[PDB]
Amino acid sequence: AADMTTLAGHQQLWDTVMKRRQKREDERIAPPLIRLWDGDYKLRGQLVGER
Amino acid sequence: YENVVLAFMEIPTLRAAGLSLPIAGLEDIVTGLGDFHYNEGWVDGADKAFTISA
Repeated sequence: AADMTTLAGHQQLWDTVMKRRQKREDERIAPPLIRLWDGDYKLRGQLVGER
Repeated sequence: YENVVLAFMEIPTLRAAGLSLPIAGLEDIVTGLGDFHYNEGWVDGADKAFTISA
């Protein structure tokens, strides 16, 4: 955990929050996971090459 | 009692389980929709056709 007594731990907290912004910025760009299933709901596959 | 007796009918079908269908490649085999399908649909009654033949 970051030290709140010193500027170096305030920098560790800032760096930790900027890290979590980047993970959300990547999940903003990630496509949904698409899956196709048959009439009894058996999985056929994951779809990735769609237009 | 008015419209209580013989006032409705349900007619079933082999669609879920298996049929041969007049589509190229489905004429000789048996295929069904699957265990997951839409259940009921209402037959429109405004001309009373069900009272001549349901």
